[PDB]
Amino acid sequence: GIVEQCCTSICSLYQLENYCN
Amino acid sequence: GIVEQCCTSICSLYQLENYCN
Amino acid sequence: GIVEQCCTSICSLYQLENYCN
Amino acid sequence: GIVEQCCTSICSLYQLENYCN
Amino acid sequence: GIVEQCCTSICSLYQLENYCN
Amino acid sequence: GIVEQCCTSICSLYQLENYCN
Amino acid sequence: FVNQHLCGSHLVEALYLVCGERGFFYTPKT
Amino acid sequence: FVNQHLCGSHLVEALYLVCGERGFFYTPKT
Amino acid sequence: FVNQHLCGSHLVEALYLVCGERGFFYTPKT
Amino acid sequence: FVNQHLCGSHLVEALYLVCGERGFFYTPKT
Amino acid sequence: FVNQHLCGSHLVEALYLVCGERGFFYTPKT
Amino acid sequence: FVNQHLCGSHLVEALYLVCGERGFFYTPKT
Ligand SMILES: [Cl-]
Ligand SMILES: [Cl-]
Ligand SMILES: [Zn+2]
Ligand SMILES: [Zn+2]
Repeated sequence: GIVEQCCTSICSLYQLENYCN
Repeated sequence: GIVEQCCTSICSLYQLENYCN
Repeated sequence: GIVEQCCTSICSLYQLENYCN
Repeated sequence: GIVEQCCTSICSLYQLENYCN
Repeated sequence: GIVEQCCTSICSLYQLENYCN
Repeated sequence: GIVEQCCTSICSLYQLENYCN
Repeated sequence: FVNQHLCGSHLVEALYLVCGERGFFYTPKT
Repeated sequence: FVNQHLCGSHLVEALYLVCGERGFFYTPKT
Repeated sequence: FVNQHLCGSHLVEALYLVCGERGFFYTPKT
Repeated sequence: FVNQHLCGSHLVEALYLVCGERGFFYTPKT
Repeated sequence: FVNQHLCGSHLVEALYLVCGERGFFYTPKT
Repeated sequence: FVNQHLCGSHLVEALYLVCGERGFFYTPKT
């Protein structure tokens, strides 16, 4: 999930938009 | 809603807890 | 400027990006 | 102290109330 | 007090330093 | 640079003033 | 615990600490 | 923009920034 | 609620949240 | 992305996330 | 250093950075 | 005052605190 995508790995700001409602 | 309540008025941690998954 | 704009009005991340080195 | 209880180890929110005045 | 001063007016880091242990 | 001086190593608050404009 | 006055990103911080590994949803009006 | 490690409270701050009014979910169990 | 690791500035943010008006002490030497 | 309302240290946070390892300059008026 | 305008949790942040390992007390009015 | 490790968003928060109105540059490549 997010933690893996963005914390453990790295992510863009666009990826983080995946978790918007 | 909670987002607006906590800002325009006050809210509790117990009320916050309702937004946990 | 940007510092004042984002606070008194609104700003975008794209506008923010102009301040990157 | 706090650092050991809450940072080094983990603590609850109730434990953190131990450090209120 | 300091909490109120820094918010309603301004305060310095030197004034802040008085609240260190 | 800053990251080395202040994150990797440690720095004072006075050192951080080196990066003011 | 004490009552809170929380705007913007301070709300999200507070939800974060409160919910922990449970996580939360942030759903403002409009 | 860029890619960085965004963890804990920093991650939900970034979600808040990016999503804003849309709202978001922070669901670390997945 | 939950239990997490709360360190540095994150710890005093949590103390602020929990204590608020009561005030608190942050005394890392102990 | 959504538009932002950012004061004080929230602006600096937003610049930080946006610029990453590129870094940024913070230059308020006066 | 420059003078500061600090409310809420921003004050606590500022105390944190200023005092370091000495720590501090946060004591608002009332 | 003190010396601590100041990293990432915490570093630019400290720069903001210390520099304020003067403005600052955060240039991690150096
Ligand atoms: Cl951290
Ligand atoms: Cl604010
Ligand atoms: Zn704020
Ligand atoms: Zn942090």
